[PDB]
Amino acid sequence: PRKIILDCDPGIDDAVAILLAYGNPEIELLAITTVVGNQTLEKVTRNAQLVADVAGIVGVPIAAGCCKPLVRKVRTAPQIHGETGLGTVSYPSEFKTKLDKRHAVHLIIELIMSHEPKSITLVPTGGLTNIAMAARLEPRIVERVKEVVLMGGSCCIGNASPVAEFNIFVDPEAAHIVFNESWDVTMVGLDLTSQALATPEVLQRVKEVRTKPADFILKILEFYTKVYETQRNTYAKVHDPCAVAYVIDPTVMTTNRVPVNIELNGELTAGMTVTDFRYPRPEQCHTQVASKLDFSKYWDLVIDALQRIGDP
Amino acid sequence: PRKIILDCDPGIDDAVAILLAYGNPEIELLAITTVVGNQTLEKVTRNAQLVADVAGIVGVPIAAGCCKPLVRKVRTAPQIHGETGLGTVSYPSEFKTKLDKRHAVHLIIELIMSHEPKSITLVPTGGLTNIAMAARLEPRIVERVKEVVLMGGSCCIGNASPVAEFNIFVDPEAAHIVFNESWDVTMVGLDLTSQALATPEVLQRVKEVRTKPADFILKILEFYTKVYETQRNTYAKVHDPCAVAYVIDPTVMTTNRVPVNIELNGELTAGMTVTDFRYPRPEQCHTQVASKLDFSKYWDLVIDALQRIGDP
Amino acid sequence: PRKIILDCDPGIDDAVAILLAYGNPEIELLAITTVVGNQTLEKVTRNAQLVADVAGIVGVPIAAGCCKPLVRKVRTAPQIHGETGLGTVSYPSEFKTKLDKRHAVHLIIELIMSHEPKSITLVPTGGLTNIAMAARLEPRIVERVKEVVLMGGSCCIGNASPVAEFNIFVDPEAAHIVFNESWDVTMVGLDLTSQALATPEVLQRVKEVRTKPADFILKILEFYTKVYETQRNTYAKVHDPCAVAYVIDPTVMTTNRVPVNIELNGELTAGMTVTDFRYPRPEQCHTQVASKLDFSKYWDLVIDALQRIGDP
Amino acid sequence: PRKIILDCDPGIDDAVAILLAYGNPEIELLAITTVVGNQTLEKVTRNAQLVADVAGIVGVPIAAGCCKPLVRKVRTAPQIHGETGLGTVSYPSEFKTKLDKRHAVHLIIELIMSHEPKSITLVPTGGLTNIAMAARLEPRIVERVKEVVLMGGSCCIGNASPVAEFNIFVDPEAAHIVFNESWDVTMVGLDLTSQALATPEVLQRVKEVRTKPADFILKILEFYTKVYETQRNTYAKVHDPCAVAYVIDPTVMTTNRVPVNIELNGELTAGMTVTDFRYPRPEQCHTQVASKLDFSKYWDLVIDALQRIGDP
Ligand SMILES: OC[C@H]1O[C@@H](O)[C@H](O)[C@@H]1O
Ligand SMILES: OC[C@H]1O[C@@H](O)[C@H](O)[C@@H]1O
Ligand SMILES: OC[C@H]1O[C@@H](O)[C@H](O)[C@@H]1O
Ligand SMILES: OC[C@H]1O[C@@H](O)[C@H](O)[C@@H]1O
Ligand SMILES: [Ca+2]
Ligand SMILES: [Ca+2]
Ligand SMILES: [Ca+2]
Ligand SMILES: [Ca+2]
Repeated sequence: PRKIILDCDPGIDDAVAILLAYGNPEIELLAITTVVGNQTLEKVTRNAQLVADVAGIVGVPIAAGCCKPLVRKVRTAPQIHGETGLGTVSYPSEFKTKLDKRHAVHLIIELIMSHEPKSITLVPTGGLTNIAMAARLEPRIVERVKEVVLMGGSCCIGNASPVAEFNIFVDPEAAHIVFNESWDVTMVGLDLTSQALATPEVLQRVKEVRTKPADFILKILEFYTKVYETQRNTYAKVHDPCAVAYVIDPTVMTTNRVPVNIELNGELTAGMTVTDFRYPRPEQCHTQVASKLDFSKYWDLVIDALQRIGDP
Repeated sequence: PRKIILDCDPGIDDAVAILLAYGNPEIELLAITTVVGNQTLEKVTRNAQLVADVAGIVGVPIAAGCCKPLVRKVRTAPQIHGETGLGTVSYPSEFKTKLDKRHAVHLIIELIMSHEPKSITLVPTGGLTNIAMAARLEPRIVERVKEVVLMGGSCCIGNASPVAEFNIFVDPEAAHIVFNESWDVTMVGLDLTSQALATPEVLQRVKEVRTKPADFILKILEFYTKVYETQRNTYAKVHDPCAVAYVIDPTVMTTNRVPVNIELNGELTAGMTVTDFRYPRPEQCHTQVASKLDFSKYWDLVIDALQRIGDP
Repeated sequence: PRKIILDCDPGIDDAVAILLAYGNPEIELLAITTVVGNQTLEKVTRNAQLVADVAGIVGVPIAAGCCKPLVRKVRTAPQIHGETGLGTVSYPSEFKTKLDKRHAVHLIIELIMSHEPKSITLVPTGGLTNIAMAARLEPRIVERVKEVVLMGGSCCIGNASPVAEFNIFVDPEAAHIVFNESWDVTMVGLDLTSQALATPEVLQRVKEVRTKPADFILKILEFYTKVYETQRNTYAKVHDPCAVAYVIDPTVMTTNRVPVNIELNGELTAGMTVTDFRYPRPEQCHTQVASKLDFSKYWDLVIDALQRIGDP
Repeated sequence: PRKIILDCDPGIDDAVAILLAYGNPEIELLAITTVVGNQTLEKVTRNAQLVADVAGIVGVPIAAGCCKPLVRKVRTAPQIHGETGLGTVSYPSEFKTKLDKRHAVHLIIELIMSHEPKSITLVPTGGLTNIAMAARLEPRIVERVKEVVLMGGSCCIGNASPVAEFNIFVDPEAAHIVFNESWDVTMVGLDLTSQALATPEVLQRVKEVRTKPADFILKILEFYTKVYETQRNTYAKVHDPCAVAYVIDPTVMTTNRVPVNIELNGELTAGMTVTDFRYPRPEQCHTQVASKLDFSKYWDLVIDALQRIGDP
């Protein structure tokens, strides 16, 4: 199995990504680390604990990371994930899954420096603040990581701005750090995740798993669906598990190696992932961008993970 | 017929656009105005005169405009259009078509203020310097123009930069002026013109027109083809007549009304046409962007214009 | 005498500059051209006509120029010059001084191309829009002008922003055009004009000229004084005649030749005149920046001009 | 005495600042932390060890921090501090002063969280990378610090660029983090430190201390002098001890409370400390900028520290 660290900001689709990573046997989930983004750090961390309580995730540390972007002001997304960050779910008075005492940045560094070289894939699905901080605090992690597979970016059409995707937009400086390090980066951007639609058939399949964790996922996906239908005129785009799915089986999506850099100073374009598709593409390009999704394979992976989790 | 002013920087595809505008009976070509861009102003103006000499264009003033962009340094494209701006053609010792004494900006203003309101379409196919200058020198032209239909811009993939198209890139400030005036603007960008391919069948049809102007077009298109095949790994994209074709018959391409603005200060993205496709689109949007080309109709229009010009 | 074109946006200190240029025998005032800035173009043009009516200026064309900056939105300064642009003065039902039929940009070009080379100094005391437009529409004026002496800019402390001075701030693109042309430019910036204080002794000297034009100047300077005392905690800074004064007698101020460029894209610094005082200064630098004012000589020039105008 | 952490990049004037902090009895020097800047991190850290060996500094941890700026590329200053970072001094085969095992960022956080609140002043005299990293990794340090007194910035004239000072220029993002946190910041910028001249009388006083550490300081100051005389046409500006001197005795310099922010995106002005001196100044402004130096008091403090260190 592939060892990963899942760095996230749950977040309704982050929650699905946690359960895909936990339920799929090709993934060894070493840690869930949280970052400010969809909601404040306090809220997304509580949300990660709720997901772990729901699915019975034991032995996987949950560590809270950065509560602010590197440079820019905090921006949250309650219009998409709700004031709580998980729609209309309710919370227990106390969580079974306790928080790790280590800052996420410290846990990321410790895991990378103590595991064998080239064995851990970083899977960020929120802003890149923790990843950037870790890379600058312990530069030896950059060559030691297997690769980075992140949900974020967009070649053309944004969501947080006309041209920028939310995870990059909320911390462009951190994204610039990650994309300009020498490690291999796979950008699973909106071009790809716009295809990860929670169609009625998908929601029906989740309902038919017939477990409490699947009921939980269906509940938050039904909230997420109403927001996307109302605010965006589409079915809900379940972005973040696409990054975990690539690690499970890269044939779940096509990719193209192209140069990618992060715009920091544009008036209209700050937070854009600027991609260069012009001919010729440079050789030994360390960045690749995802393009076409195997829709059936993707949702089969999500459903299979929910089936394997069962009713803990 | 629709009256137009064709503002251009010939330029191999500009030359095709001149002949489409001249040969098609739905266009009343009022003037050919030139601007620095593909080559220096002196060269592109001589090239416009050569095209007029080749096709026997009489009674249409050719006026030279701005020799520098508004703010940024002159950038030419000899790697695409040759050191002369028209590939390997030869020039007569003297042109039959003489240059108008008026600066292009003055001719544009004079034509718009003397013709009936809402009767003239501006068709820019180079940098937007002359159009911007005219709008600022005589602001009354903005409401008097029928509309602006320009070749330029790109929603996603650029040519002059990863994300910017040449005509916008060479004078972003002038583009910002044009796109932020109240007149209707149709942006016939690279998304559209990347489909205007000079395939072998197209070049064969040009050869079979069997006229000296068609031979001229075939010659410059064969140069243009070798440059695109070598530098870009595609057939040649014959961009500029797409803007004239829209004026002839808007059903030759689909369009979408979306907000468009011009990035001026990005490190990576200066010169980008930033388009906002997010839902919901604003009402009464004064900009629209072209999307899908009717390939057969487009090339039929070009071939028909060459047939109608005949051998003058 | 030195021929000048005074390009301005009256504007209380512009009005003083008009009368200094008109009254001083070392200046041959060829034209008053107006630009949007302190107020709308309509208002500052009416204000120029009022100044000409008050002082009996005959045979000097007043031509209205650009009503918008090149790229950025119109910004006016009614908090400094009043809703009318001249404080609380009243206007006649009809002006004696009629407006020239030519756009200011056309008049500037015509004057420069018809007078002997190197004989006319351009003296801008508003935004640089007209000057930039003229330079781009007829590039031959750049080498034909004697030099440009402008009121604008600041090495350190701004007024319109922390670091930018108003005339540059309201059209940074036009300033960038002017400062990057090859002509000699003298920047009479806030470092200098902050010393041009209308102290009680100065206002007393204006009162003692005992003419109707001096009464007019005293009236607008008393408004200007109340605004500066209230909003800025200083006496009024009478900036614009400093540029005319340099043309009369360059020993009225010290200058330093240093590179100067215009910031266009900074979030905080757009509109800054970026000056490079670091050692070593380049040779044959075409820009110089004013530093120390001969306070007594400056106000003696203003008072002498008012005395020479007398009561027309 | 005032507890400080001296964060620095020795650096010839940093070396003087270390000895002022060590020798003056009003300072309790808790740590010397190093950052990339004047030279690579490896070199400036070795240089800090050499200074500690020369002056016999025991019981003060030296901890190496960040080897790269947050976002931008490494920039060093061998033209000012030499290829080694300390001019032409020689190095022992082994240092007596050993390096702390903790990263500087970890040591800064540990010291602030373990000492009483509001007892430690941070004194950065290099790029602000470590300070910014510490503030983001443990946000509780921001309210716990007494204040930040840094050498960096400039109101008007820069050194690394026309308008930017080196320490801000080499990591503008880190500076933006520091200046936009709620802690009190005193900016001891070039306006102030340009007055800290190593005149012949100053160098003579250093020579007359007649100790090996003073000989060391004289040697590096003589190199520093030759660089400033040759490259800058001034005596050497000994910047960094000015920040320590303010902590010893704030009356050694005047200050003004004014808003200060950091320009990140300007083409010409990135790295500028943008100061707002316009009237009125906001109340309870958390930033102040140094202005006039008590030259005699400043150099008396430096000489007295060298005398107190003696010959260890
Ligand atoms: O732009 C998509 C990203 O933004 C969030 O709303 C989602 O969790 C996802 O990571
Ligand atoms: O980017 C396409 C544009 O650039 C030029 O090379 C062509 O003439 C066309 O107008
Ligand atoms: O910044 C000074 C400039 O701004 C205007 O208010 C004055 O007329 C002057 O030209
Ligand atoms: O700009 C002055 C700063 O730059 C360095 O050269 C000095 O050590 C000082 O900290
Ligand atoms: Ca997420
Ligand atoms: Ca063209
Ligand atoms: Ca003015
Ligand atoms: Ca230093």
